[PDB]
Parts: sequence; C-alpha cells; structure tokens
Amino acid sequence: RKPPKGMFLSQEDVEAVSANATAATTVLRQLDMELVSVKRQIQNIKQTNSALKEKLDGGIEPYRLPEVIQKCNARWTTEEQLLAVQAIRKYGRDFQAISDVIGNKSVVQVKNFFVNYRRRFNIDEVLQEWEAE
Amino acid sequence: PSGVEGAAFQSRLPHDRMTSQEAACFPDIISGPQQTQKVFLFIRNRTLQLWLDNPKIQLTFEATLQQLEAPYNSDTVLVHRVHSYLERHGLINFGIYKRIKPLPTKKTGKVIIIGSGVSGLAAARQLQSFGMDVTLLEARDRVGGRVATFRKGNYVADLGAMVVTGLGGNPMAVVSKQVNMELAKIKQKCPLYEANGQAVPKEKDEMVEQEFNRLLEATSYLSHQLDFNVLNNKPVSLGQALEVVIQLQEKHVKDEQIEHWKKIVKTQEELKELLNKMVNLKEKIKELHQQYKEASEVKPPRDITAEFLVKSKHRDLTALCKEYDELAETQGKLEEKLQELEANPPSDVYLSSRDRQILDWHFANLEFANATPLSTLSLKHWDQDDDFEFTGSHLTVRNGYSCVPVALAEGLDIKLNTAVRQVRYTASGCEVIAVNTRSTSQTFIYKCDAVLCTLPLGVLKQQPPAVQFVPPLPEWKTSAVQRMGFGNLNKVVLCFDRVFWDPSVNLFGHVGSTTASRGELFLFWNLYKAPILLALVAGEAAGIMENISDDVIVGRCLAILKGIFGSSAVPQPKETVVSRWRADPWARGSYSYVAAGSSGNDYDLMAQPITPGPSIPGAPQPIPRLFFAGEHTIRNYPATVHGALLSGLREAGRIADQFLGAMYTL
Repeated sequence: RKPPKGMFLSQEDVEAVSANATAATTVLRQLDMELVSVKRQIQNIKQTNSALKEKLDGGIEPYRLPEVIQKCNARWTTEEQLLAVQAIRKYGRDFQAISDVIGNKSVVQVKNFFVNYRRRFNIDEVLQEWEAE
Repeated sequence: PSGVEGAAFQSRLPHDRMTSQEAACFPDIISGPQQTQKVFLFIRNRTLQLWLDNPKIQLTFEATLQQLEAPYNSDTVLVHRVHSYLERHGLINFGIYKRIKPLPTKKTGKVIIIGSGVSGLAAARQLQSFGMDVTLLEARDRVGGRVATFRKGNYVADLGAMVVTGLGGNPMAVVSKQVNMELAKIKQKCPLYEANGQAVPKEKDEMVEQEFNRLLEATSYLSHQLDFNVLNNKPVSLGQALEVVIQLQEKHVKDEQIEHWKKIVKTQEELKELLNKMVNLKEKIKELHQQYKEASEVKPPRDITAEFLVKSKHRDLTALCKEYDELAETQGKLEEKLQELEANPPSDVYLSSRDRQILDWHFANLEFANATPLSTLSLKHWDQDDDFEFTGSHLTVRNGYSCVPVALAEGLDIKLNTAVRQVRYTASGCEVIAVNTRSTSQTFIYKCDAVLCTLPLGVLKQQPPAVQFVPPLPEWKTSAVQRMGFGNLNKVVLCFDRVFWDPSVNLFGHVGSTTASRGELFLFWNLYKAPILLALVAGEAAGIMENISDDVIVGRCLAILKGIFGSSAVPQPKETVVSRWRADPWARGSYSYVAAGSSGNDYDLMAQPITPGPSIPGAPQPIPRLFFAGEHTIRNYPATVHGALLSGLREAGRIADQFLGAMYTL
C-alpha cells in the first residue's frame, strides 16, 4: 500500500522526473536555485534586522518614569474633579486612562463620576466633542 | 519441516495438495473424493521419504509397498501407479544409485543429447535408467559445461559454479549425500575496503547497506503499486527504476531544505516588522518624554490645565512604555525561535561520494547475482524466482564442483570433442550432424528418434548461428531466444604460497572508484583448503575485462590486495587463471537473466518441444522430436545448477513418456 518509511515517491513527482531525458537534472537544478534564492534573502533580512536592532540600542531605560504608589481615595477634591473633565475631553470613555490621570480614583469611582456630575459638567457635551476628533 | 511432510518439502512439493503435474497423471483421484486424495498424498510423501532417507540404493516398487501400512498399502495399483510417476519424473531414483534390478539387456528407442552439461548428464542418466539408447555429443574435451574446476597440483578452484544455495528442498542435497562433496558453509561476513585500502567503518557500512535494501524495496513499490513498468514505449529496467528512486530521494532532500530555510525567512521577517514598530515606538517615547519633561519644568503653582498636562503626558508615556515592553517580550520569543531553526537543520546531502561509492558496491553485488548490468534486468520480473528460494546456509565445494558432473558421466556414452553443427528433425526421426573439434573437416552423422538440446542460451543466440536447425526453429521459439537475457560474470583465480588474509573471513569486498568500474574486481573469496583467493568481475566490467591480458588483470588484483594488506605481505601468485565466459564459444556467456521486456513465461517457451510437420501431406500429426533442457528452461529455478539438473530430469521424464508410454495414467 505505501512506500518504505522515508523513501519519498509521489506518483505526481515520479512523472515529473521521467517526462524527458534531462528533466530529472532540470528539476533538481531549479531547487538548487530556489535554495540559493531563499538563502541570501535570509542574510539580507538578517542584515536589515541587525541595523534595526542597533537603533534600539539602550532600549528605553532613560525614558522610563518611576511609579506613583498612591492609595486610592474616596472624596473628589475640586482639583480632581477638574482633572476628570479634562481627561474625559482628551480620553473619550477610556476610564483606565482617566483613572491613571486622576491617580487616586479607581476605575469605578470614574464611572459613578460620569453620572453623578453628568448634568453639572455637561459630559454629554464634553463627550460629543471628544467624538469630534 | 519433518515427517512424511519433510519429504514433500524436500521434494519441492506441497504436502497436503495435489500438484498440477499430479492432476495430469491422476485425474481420477484429484477429481474424486477428498479421502482418496489424502491416501494418494500420503503414499506420495511416504515414498519420497523412503527414497530420501537412503538415496544410494534404488527404491523398487516392492520395497515401497513393503514399508507402507494399511490402509495405505491396501490398494496396490494406487501404490504402483504412484511409485512409477515419481520414478518417471526424477523425484525418486535420480542421480547416482546402485540399481537393484540391473538394466534390461535390450534398449528400446534411441536419443541424441547435445551437451554433457549438468542438465545433459542428468537426462542422459534418467533415459538410460529407463532403458533407452542415449548418446551425448559434447563440443568440449571435458564434461560439466559451465561447472568447471581448475586443478593443478594441490590447487583447486571452480571457474564456473561454486555455491550450493541451501539444502532446504534442493536436489543437490540428494546428489551430495549421493557422491562425497566436501560441503562447507559460507560465513556471511563481508568487510568492505574503499579504493584507499582501508575498511569502511562499521557505522557507514550498515547505513549504506540499509539504504541499498531500502532503495530496492522502493523500486518494487514503483513497480507493483505505481505501475511504473513502461516508459517511452520501452519497458523499464531495474537500473532505470533505481535512478528514478535515487533522484526522488535527492529531490526530497532539497524540498526539505527549502521549506526549512523558508521557515527562517518567514520568522526573520516577522522580526523585521516587529523591530520596525519598536524603532518607531522608541521614537514616540523619545518625544513624549521630552514633552513631559518640558511640562513638569513649569514650576508650580499652576493652573489646572497645566497640571493636567503633566499628568496626561505621564499617563501617555506610561502607555507607550507598556507597549514597547510587550514588544521586546515578543522580540524574545522570535529571537529564540530563530536559534531553534538555525540549529536543527535538515540533512545536507542524500548521499556523499564516499557513501555513493560504497552503495555502488552493493549494486555490483546485485549485478553479480544476476550476471548483468542492472540496466538490463526487467523491473517487473527480475526477482520472479525469489519465491522458490531454498532454506539453509549457502555452501561451497572444497574439492571442486567438477566432482559432480564427472560422477554423473559414469556409465554414459559421451562423444567428446564433437561440435554439433546441424540439428535436422523430420516427421520420421532426426539426424544430428557434428564435426570433430580438432580436425573440423572430419564429419559425423547421428540418427535418432529424438534430440534433447541442452545448448547454452548464449549458443542458441549466436548470429550467425553456431548450430543450424533444419527446419528452422518456429518464430515463437526464436523470439523467446532474443527476448531472454544471457549475461556474463568472470572470475580470477589467485594461487599463493601462503595465507596472507583473514582466514576466519570467507569473503571480503573492494569498493570501486567509479560507478563505471563498480564491478571490476569488487569481491574476493577465501573458500579452499590451499592458499587460493578468488576474485569476481561483474556487471558492465565483466565484458570489458575480457579484452585485457591476464597479467594486467592479475596486476590490478595484486594492487587492490596490496592496499588492503600492505605491499609486504602480498607476494606474486604461483598459479593464475582468468575466465572469459562470453568469449568461450561453447557458452557465450555465464547464465540467463530476466531481461527487460522478457518474463518468466519465456523460460517456459524455451522448454516447449518442437513437433515437425508431416512428411506426406495428409498424414496424421507426428510425435514431438526436438526437446530442450538446461538452465534457461526451468522458469522457477533459472541460472543455477540445481535448475539445470531439474530440467534434465524433466525432459527425460517427458521423453520417456513419449516413446516408452505412460502406463501410470489409467
């Protein structure tokens, strides 16, 4: 039913190596070229990625910022209220960002904020202009 | 196998079924009730066992019935019918036995046999055994034909056949018990030795052999499962199919490297896109940081928009710093994957020149077995005789194989030095026309009822003919002679004054430099008591070495040995012999093979006898007169001695049946 294990013998392949005299040499030569073709294409991306790899020298160690470890409070200082409205304007509905800007309000103190101070801060207007950009 | 059933197996017969042979002679029994068939089958096996258990004395019908028991010996005519059938076909009382009943004083019928080869002798023996007048015509000045044995002083070495392929069910097993033959086993171990003169290391030696055996199976799969048996009108040969397999394995080695390296580009290039996000993100991070710095440099106290800016920019930089960290995470995985693929590469080559040269030696052996370039063996049929292999170790004959023909020739009318030139066969008899090989003008005419022709296939093949048939052989016969293959394999005999090889090794190889010279002195045998090394010349090389002096050939042999054993321990040979079987005009070759475009069916054609036309038109169809035997006529066991013998036994059977009557079929 099936070849010895390892011997590769497609019916399709067979015809292709017999179809003329030198067809067997001819198909093998292409593959020797298809092989060089890919092989220097490797060293050429291997070359191009070694360049892109050096531009990342040093990573972003200088550009990192230490951690604000701050305990997540309940009351809304007018300061924090105003940071909120400006964050809503520049952050749309992405509360994690608004939570990270205000710094001491959990992502759920933010939603509540969205309804409690909704009418006093015209969030509908503020949000619809976030939609403008 | 053992018992009465061991006798059936040792007689090449199914112990529990009637053969087609036997249906022909016992059509009452085989078409009859199952009980009768078993009784018959026992009587058959039992008589075979008797003959086998002691083959130096004739087995008379009386002796058989004696030793049978009821209910088996209740029916005498069944036992008589059966014993005669075995006797006629050489299954019992063949070879060399003391006759109980001496030969009838007057013989009935007269037969000429062309060739005292082993097939010839064996039929001669059986026909005389049957009370017929039998004269053999031999062109040579010695009997045995292709079983030749060099003898000078204490040196002994067959130039012809030298091995007995196993005694499991082999007639030579009877002949050996039959006449002393020093039969010694052949230890299977064969070290190879490259052109340099050093052993192939064991690791390579098994991994080439296994690839060889694996390639062979591959062709058999091409033949039977893909039906790759005809190409561009011509039938495909074994050699062709081996190349198509080696090519498709070298193909696969390349498709395998391509699709591996093509996993590297497909990852190298995921990395290219990953580094481009990362270098464009380190740039956005470079910029926001500057911005966040500028924003926190507006010292406080500040208004809330200016305060929001510092916080918002800080968030952003933290956002883009999360991204760039997740991407040098991903950069680590892909960097690791590239080391994996660039460190488990698939195989560089299919076979290197050292490996391929060694493999070429395994092909030289196969050209040796079949006595022909693998390019000429039929792909579909080259191994059709492989089912009928005997069982047991292969053996050699240490006193020379000539001992067997000579033994057989005892008591026979053999005209040596007698070249048959014309076989002439008519509705009323035949006349064979021979000359004397020494002065060829001196001419001989032999008249006979029937001519048994054991001319080598190579002789039968000569153009222009060495032997004229009058009338011509019919086309169905002469076409079978062209289609069939008759190959060649010669050997060199090297007689030294001291053993300088491994005496525990019977045979050791030599690897050739080229594919083109893979057969040239590719194998050596330590087989004999005396210091004799025997060297094979097979394949395409056989036919070319016949054009090269003995000194040149022997010189090449010494050099190969020097390489393997060192110039000091290999002295010049005391006696040397080189065979030239294609040259020899009484053989014109070594033995047959299943050529491309032939089949085993041609071997059966070679054995059909010829029945000549009626002398007077309107006379009834005549008796057959020209019969054929020999190694090329036994389809199931070709190109051997046991096969030659078997065919001689065979024709002797059907000839006696013809002119002596078959009283066993009633």
